[PDB]
Amino acid sequence: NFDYMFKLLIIGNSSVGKTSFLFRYADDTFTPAFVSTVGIDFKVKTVYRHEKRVKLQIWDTAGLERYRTITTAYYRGAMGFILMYDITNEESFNAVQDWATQIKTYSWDNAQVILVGNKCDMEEERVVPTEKGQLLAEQLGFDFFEASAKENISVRQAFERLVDAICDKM
Amino acid sequence: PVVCEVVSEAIVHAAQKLKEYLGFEYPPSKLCPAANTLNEIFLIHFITFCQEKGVDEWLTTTKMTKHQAFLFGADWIWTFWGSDKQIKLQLAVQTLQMSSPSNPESRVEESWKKSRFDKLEEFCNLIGEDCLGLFIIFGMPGKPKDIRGVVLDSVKSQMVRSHLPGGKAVAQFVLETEDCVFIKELLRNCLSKKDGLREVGKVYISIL
Ligand SMILES: Nc1nc2c(ncn2[C@@H]2O[C@H](COP(=O)(O)OP(=O)(O)OP(=O)(O)O)[C@@H](O)[C@H]2O)c(=O)[nH]1
Ligand SMILES: [Mg+2]
Repeated sequence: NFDYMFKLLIIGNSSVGKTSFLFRYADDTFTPAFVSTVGIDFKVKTVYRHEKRVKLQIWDTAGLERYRTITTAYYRGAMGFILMYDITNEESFNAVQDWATQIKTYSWDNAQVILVGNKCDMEEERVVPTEKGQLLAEQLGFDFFEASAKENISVRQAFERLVDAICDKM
Repeated sequence: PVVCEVVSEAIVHAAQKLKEYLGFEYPPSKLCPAANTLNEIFLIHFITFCQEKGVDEWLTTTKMTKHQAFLFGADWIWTFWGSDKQIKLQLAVQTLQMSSPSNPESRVEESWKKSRFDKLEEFCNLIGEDCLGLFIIFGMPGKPKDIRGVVLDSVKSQMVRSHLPGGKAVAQFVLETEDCVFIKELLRNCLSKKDGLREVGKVYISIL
């Protein structure tokens, strides 16, 4: 069995890398084909932190407004959020404040949030500077990471930081 | 609206291909093919029919994962895209085997003790107005090679008279009902006037 179980959700605009993020973290793999998530899905990963066995039930939400209702229903009981934008896509970063207030509206169960700018391997196509993400995260009270699901940069660090934040609030 | 006619032909083709495997039992046992095997056979034939007709540009077939099937009460989802690049319709299709009578749970450990019927109804409510639940019955008691369809709203309407649980309501609806609407007659309201569906009334949907 296990000693803790944490519900984590991954939210953000479509084509931002939420599924790619989850698959990199879980299976240590990546595929460039874009298969958009229909509604929601989830994967279970077991980790060992603070000499304790922690199970993570990680939900991959859909980014399209069409599913924004159904996805919101699954914010229930969530303890952590990975709010993702794409550093290639400015619309995704502009949507961050809306996503954060959506977290506040639909769970606010003392849920810890991590802000992540994915696709940081795509420096040639970056439109959101790192400083902007740092500033918005500092304002909202989130920790911040720029990551790449393609190259496996700061994926494990993001998840571990979320888990650490959840553990400390106890 | 070409997509309606081509998808209806695809449905009838897939059901006719699937009829071969319906009514099969292992030599000593009463066991039939697994529900997932039947669903995948039907889906493979359907998708191969939508290919070679060039309509996959306006239609997406998404097979639910085991987790998605358990959560959504759906076995797959047909999304119909319009002339533009916008979603116009979504059919959440759940299959049943009524030749022989339980949902196996995932490793969820946080709660989820509802029927597939209630889960499908909640999924379609959450998705929105343009999402309709559709049951497809592979085989009935007697005629094990009979493939029929029932719109979820028809069962819901019959439930205001029967006052019995939704799964038993679908079972009662697939029997007790002789009026039929052909699958091409249905789905003619693909990209417009979603009132035609969900107001199909006391009637089952015939494939062959
Ligand atoms: N270069 C690069 N490409 C990425 C990265 N992460 C994802 N992609 C690509 O970007 C696209 C987005 O992938 P997804 O993970 O499916 O996006 P999503 O957030 O799941 O989108 P929805 O399921 O609709 O909500 C895919 O084509 C990936 O191949 C990344 O870190 N670097
Ligand atoms: Mg996805």
